[PDB]
Amino acid sequence: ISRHVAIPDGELEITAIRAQGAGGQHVNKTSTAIHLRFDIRASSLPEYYKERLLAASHHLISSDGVIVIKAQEYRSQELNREAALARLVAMIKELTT
Amino acid sequence: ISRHVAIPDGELEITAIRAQGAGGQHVNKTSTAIHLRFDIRASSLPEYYKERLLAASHHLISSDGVIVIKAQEYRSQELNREAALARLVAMIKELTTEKKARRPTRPTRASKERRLASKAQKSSVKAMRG
Amino acid sequence: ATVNQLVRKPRARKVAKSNVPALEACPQKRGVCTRVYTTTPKKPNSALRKVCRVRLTNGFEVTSYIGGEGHNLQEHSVILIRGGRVKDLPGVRYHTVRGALDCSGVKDRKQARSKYGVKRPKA
RNA sequence: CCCGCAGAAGAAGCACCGGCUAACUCCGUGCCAGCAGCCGCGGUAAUACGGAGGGUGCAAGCGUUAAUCGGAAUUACUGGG
RNA sequence: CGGCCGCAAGGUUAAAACUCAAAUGAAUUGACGGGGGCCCGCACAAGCGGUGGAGCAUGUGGUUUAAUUCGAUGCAACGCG
RNA sequence: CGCUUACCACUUUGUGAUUCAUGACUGGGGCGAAGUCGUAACAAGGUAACCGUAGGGGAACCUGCGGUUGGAUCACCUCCU
RNA sequence: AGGAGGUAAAAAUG
Repeated sequence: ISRHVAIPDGELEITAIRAQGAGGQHVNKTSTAIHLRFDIRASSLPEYYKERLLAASHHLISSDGVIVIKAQEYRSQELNREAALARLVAMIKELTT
Repeated sequence: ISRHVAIPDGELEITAIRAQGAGGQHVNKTSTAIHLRFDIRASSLPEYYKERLLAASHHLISSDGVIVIKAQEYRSQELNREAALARLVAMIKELTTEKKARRPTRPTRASKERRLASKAQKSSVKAMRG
Repeated sequence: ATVNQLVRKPRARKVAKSNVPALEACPQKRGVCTRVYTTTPKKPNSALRKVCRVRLTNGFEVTSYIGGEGHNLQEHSVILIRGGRVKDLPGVRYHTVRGALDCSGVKDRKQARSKYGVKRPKA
């Protein structure tokens, strides 16, 4: 009737960088395995989604629209990416639909 | 993300039947342009959603799933097409919203205050033998 | 004393409430044991205790805590029950006996082995 | 029931051990797993959770559940406010 | 809930299931009051000389940066370690 | 013997009483949780509070009328004998 | 010692 696709864009940062929170001494220096991403704002999702998500006070995002999601509750990186990706699937459409 | 309404041409049977209501002799002779749909469940293709569009009860769709929309407001056949084409999208995509909610709730800051509390009540249970 | 008030209104043999609304004087009752879940206790504690609602064969739709380790029950799994409450989960006043026709015990609980309907290891 | 054979041969586990209410330490997991009739025990040093050692109670029976009475002078005429 | 009464709002009579193992009374103690008493301290009153305005030295925040080490950061941190 | 009068159980039907399950949906209560924001109530709680009655209001509650204490507070200054 | 009379300003919130 109307083919809607939840396709993963290429304009998102898959970088295994530092986690944010607590954890003793490992959280202050190293902090790997936690997918802290950035969904570059001036890119695709043609202006309809970009500024639509910016006119709303939200957590786990930047002030510019480079959404910074933290994926913590998963042990393997295959599932930690799923924690990061699946959150964005629900996150962007939350401020869209 | 990438949204372009499909609604397959050559897959949707459109039936033009007469209208209903008041309005003179105009409403009962050349008001056959009014539209009534015919969207069978056999043109599914998601494999899982169309059956979830059939099981959950709602109108516009019978007990078999041949989805019909008898639009009676317009005077042209053109407006009957697009208005009936929008509701088919407005029913199916609205009903296919099978919310992947989530859970749960397990006390995580209760026992950082609750824990020190009861153990401090140990002095309350010292009113005995020494 | 007010004996004239007593000759009219006698000494009421006050009947107390029951802690087991299953059936009158029943030692046990067979339950259809439905909808398995796990909920949190109250102010005294905090844990993830396995519990189960009980569709009774006398007609009741009650609740019961599953005191045990081995999960040998599901959607139906018709079991038996013994009275008594847990005092820590607000609402439960029964117990899932770990020795029913359906529910067996847990292996390797040597100390006080008659507990949880565990069969005594002859080894 | 009595006489003879008669290798101890064929004949012991259950609950509980913080207090109430007789009986202690150690190890493993960490308000997690679980326990209980009551108060409650468990946040890496648990006499209360699980096991081991030992102890206590009882005995071919022992605990658990349920019901009645006493406990309960918490229906009090006996015998309360 | 039912009965009774009322123009109505309601009144009178009067439960149960369920849920907790506490609720409550008395008096005792610290604290606060733009509450009072009594009393002290440069607290005020009576006077003197300074800060704030200017320049300079130093410390902190903020900012910036490859780093501008870290901690203290109401009285009782800021010429402090 | 046959026939028939009266009485009567059962059944059927009309119309009520009462009682027991179930009923989409909806209201009130408790509990855990304690996510939210409020900080009512308690020192006179920064407006003393409680009871009855009436109105208002997002919530604790507010306000008018009457009653109770299960509420406080009694110094200096000026003057006089 | 008894007794009469006089006397005072508002200010929210953790």
